[PDB]
Amino acid sequence: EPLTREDLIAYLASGCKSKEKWRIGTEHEKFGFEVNTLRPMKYDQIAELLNSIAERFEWEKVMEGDKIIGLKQGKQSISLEPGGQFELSGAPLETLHQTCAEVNSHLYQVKAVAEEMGIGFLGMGFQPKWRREDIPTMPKGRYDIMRNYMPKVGSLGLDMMLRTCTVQVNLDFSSEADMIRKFRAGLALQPIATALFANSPFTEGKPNGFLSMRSHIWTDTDKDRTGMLPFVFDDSFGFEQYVDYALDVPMYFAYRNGKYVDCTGMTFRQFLAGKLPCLPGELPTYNDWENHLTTIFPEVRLKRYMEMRGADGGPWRRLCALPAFWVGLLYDEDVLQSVLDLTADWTPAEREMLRNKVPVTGLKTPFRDGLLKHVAEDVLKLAKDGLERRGYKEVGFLNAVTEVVRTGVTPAENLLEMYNGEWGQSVDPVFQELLY
Amino acid sequence: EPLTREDLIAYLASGCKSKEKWRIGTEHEKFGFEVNTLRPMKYDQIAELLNSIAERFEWEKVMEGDKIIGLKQGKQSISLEPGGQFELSGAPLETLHQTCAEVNSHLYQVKAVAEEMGIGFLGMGFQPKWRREDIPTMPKGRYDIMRNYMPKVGSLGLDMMLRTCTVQVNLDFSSEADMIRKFRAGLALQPIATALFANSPFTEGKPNGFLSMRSHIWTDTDKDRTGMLPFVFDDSFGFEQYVDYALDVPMYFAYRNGKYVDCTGMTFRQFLAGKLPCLPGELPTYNDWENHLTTIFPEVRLKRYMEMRGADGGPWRRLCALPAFWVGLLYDEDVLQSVLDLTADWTPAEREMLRNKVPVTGLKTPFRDGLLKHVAEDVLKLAKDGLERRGYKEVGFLNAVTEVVRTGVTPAENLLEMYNGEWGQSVDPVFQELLY
Ligand SMILES: N[C@@H](CCC(=O)O)C(=O)O
Ligand SMILES: N[C@@H](CCC(=O)O)C(=O)O
Ligand SMILES: [Mg+2]
Ligand SMILES: [Mg+2]
Repeated sequence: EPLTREDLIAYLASGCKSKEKWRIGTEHEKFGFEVNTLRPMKYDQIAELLNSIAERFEWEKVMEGDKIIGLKQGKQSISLEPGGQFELSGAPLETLHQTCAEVNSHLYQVKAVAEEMGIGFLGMGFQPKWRREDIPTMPKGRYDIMRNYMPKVGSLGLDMMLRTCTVQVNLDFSSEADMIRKFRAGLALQPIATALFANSPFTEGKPNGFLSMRSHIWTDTDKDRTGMLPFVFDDSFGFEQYVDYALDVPMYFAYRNGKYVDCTGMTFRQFLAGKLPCLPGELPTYNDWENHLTTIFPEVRLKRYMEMRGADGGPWRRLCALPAFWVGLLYDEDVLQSVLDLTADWTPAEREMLRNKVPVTGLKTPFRDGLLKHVAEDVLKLAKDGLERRGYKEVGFLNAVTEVVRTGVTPAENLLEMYNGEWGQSVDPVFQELLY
Repeated sequence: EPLTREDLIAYLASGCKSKEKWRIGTEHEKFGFEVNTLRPMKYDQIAELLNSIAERFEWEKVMEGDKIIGLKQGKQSISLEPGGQFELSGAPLETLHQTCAEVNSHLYQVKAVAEEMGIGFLGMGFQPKWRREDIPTMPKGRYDIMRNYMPKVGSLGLDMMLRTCTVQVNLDFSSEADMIRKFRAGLALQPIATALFANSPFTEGKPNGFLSMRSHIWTDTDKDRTGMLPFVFDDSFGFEQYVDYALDVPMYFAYRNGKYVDCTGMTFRQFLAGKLPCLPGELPTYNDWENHLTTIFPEVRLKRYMEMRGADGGPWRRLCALPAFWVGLLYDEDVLQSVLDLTADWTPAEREMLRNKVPVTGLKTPFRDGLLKHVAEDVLKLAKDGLERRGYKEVGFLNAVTEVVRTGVTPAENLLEMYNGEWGQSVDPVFQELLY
C-alpha cells in the first residue's frame, strides 16, 4: 500500500509529544585545523580521529564503503559536513546541565585524540582564513551530488557546504497548535539569535563586511529551500501546508542499493507516483521522506521535531547558551505566548528585513523607533524567565549572551576589535582565541 | 558462627581476580578555595556543591545525620577528607582512556557548579597558604575521633588529615603469589613515584625545605600504621602475614547503631574475642574488618585490591599519569618481573632511605653510584613498555612525567622556580597556576 500525501502529513504529526516527554537535542559543527600550519584538517586525519575516538571511548563506526564518515553511541552521532566540519548531534536530553555535560564530554574526547595528532578545533561560523578551493571535500556521495547542484541555484551554496559551522537545537511540540506557535515564535526571533551568536566576520584573512557571513551565505544558497517562510504566518498554516511546501522543494537524491542516486531537478511528487526519472517505478518510504525533509534548510526547519537553524558556531559556553536561549523562549507556555505577543504585529517585510540586515549590523540593526538591541533586551529577559520557571537552575547558561545584549556588541564585533588592535590585522590569532 | 583470623585472611584472598577481570580504580583529592580571598572552602559551601552536583548530574546523596558528606553514582563515589579536601573515588575501569575521561567528567561537574559559587580548586600535595587552625573541619564523627587521637601518636598527623591531597590508584592481583610480587614492586618503587609527582614545597606562604612535604608528613603521622613495611620482603610474607600486621595496628573506631564509636587504643583481636571495651560483647563483621583495613596507611596498602599511596595531588594531566605509571609497571607480567629484577638487591635500609630522602631531594636524591634520576629513567622506560604491550594506546598518559624524568626536575621544583622568579616570593599565584 503506497505512501500518500496524507501519510507524509501524519509523519510530521507523529512527532507530537506530551510536555513531560519534551527533550533538547543540540548539534554543533567545528573546523579542524593543523596547529602548526593552520591548514584545514584533511580526510585522512579525520578518519584517524574518528577511528581513535571509536576505539578509546566505545563508539560504533558509520561507514560509506570502506570510508569511515561518522560514529554512533546510543542516541548520539558524530558526523562530517562536506568540508570536514566535525559534528556532534547529541542525545535528546531533559536538562541543559545534561546538554553542557554532553558538549564537554565530546570536546574532551576530541581533544584527547587530536592533541597528539597536532590538530586543533575552531569554533566559528565561517572559515576565517582559507579559500573555497582550499577546503577538503569529504568522500560522501550525497555531498558530491550537492556540490554539483549548488552552482545551478546560487553563488554561495558551496560556501555553505564547505566553509560554515552552526550550533543548533532540536525541540519538541505537543500538537499542531503548539507546532504552529513555536514555528512562528522561532521564525520571528531567529534573526535575534543570529545577531546574538554572530561569529563570522572574516573571509580569507580579512574582514568581509559582515558580522555573520554564515547567515548571509544562506541567502544565496538556494531560494527553493531557505529563508523566513512567510506562509508559516498564514492562518492556513499547519502540518499539511508544510508538507505541500516540502513537496514543492526539489529533491537532491534517493538512497537505494547502498548508495545515493542523483535526483536533482526531480520532485517527491514524482517519487510518490513511482515516476522518479532517477529511479523509475520505485515508491518512497518514510525514510525517503525523512531524507528529503533533511534537504530543506529554512531558518527554522520542521520534521518530527523543530530545529532552530539561525546561529553561528562558537566556543563552548555559546554551544551551551544556544539551546538554553530557545528552551527558555519555547518550553515555557507563558513565555511562548509572550514572544507571540511581542512579535504579533511584525510584518512579513519587517521579518525579512531583520533576517537580511542582521548579518551586516547585528544588534545595531535599526528596528522601528530603536535598534534590534532593545528587542533583544526584552527577549533575553523572557528567555531567563522561562529557564527560571523550569525549576532546573539552568539560567546561568545565558550568562554567555547577557553581556552581548547589554552592550549591543556581537561576538563577531569583539573579534573585529581584536583583529584591528592586538592581532595586527591578521586572523591567525583567532585559531588560538577560539580554540576548543 | 563468629569470624576468625582465618576468615580475615580469606577476605583479603577473595580479592583475587583473573587478568581479564583486572581493573583500574583512581582516587584523587583537591583543595577548594574562594577565588577572591583564597580562603579554604567551608562546609556550608561544600554542602551546596555536593547538593547541586547531585541534582544536576544525578548522584545519590551520602548522609551523616542531616549533613551531606558525599555522593554515589554507580561505582563512583565523591567524598570529603577531614579538612574538606574534595575527593573522587572512581569506578573500576578497564583502560586509562576511561580513567582520564572519568577525571574530566568530574572536573567539569565540579567546575560547572563551583564557578558561580566563586569557588576554585587547587591540585597540590599540601595546602600552600593556610595554617592548620585555618582549615575547616568536616562534621564527620570518624574524623573527630581521629583528630583527638593523632596528637597521641605523632606531631604531623593533623596536617595529614587537614592539609594534604593525594592521587592514588587501586589495582588487582590474581593470586597470593601475584599479590606478593606487586606489593614488593610497589613498595620498592613508591619513592620513585613520590619523586615524580612531588608537588608540595610550600607551607604557610613560604618554602618549607621539602619537595614533598605531604610525603614527609606521613613519616610523623603514626608509626603503627605507616611506612615501607620491610616484612613484606620477608620470605614468609603473604596474606596471612599482612593480616597479623593489621591485627597489631590499633583500631580507631567501630560503626554501630548508626555512628562511629571511639575505640582508640583497642585492637581487632579484642573485637574478634567480643571483648572491645568500647563495644562489650559485639562481634566483628567483614564490614568491620574492611573498616579497620582502611585505617592503615602504608606506602602501599592491601585490602581486596592494592593501593599505591605514594603520590602528591596535582593538575589533571598528572591525575591521569599516576594510574598510567603503575598500570604499565604492574599490569604487564614481564615488566612486573623487570621491576623485581631491577630492585632485587635493594636493602631494607636503602628502601627506607629513599622513602625518607626523596621528600627533600626528589630525583636528585643520591642512590649508589648515581642519582635517583637514573633509576627513574629505567623505570619510566619499563612503564611505557607495559602500556605499549597492553595494546590500548595508553602510553601518551606518561607524557606528563617524561620531562620530569628527563631533566631530573620535579613539579615541586618548577613551582619553587616560579615562586622565586615571577611570583615575587608569594604562593598566591599557585592558586591560578594549579587551578583545575
Ligand atoms: N554547516 C551549516 C549547517 C549544515 C546542516 O547541518 O544542514 C551552517 O553553518 O549553517
Ligand atoms: N589526603 C591523604 C590521603 C588520605 C586517604 O585517602 O587516606 C594524602 O594526601 O596522602
Ligand atoms: Mg550539520
Ligand atoms: Mg582520600
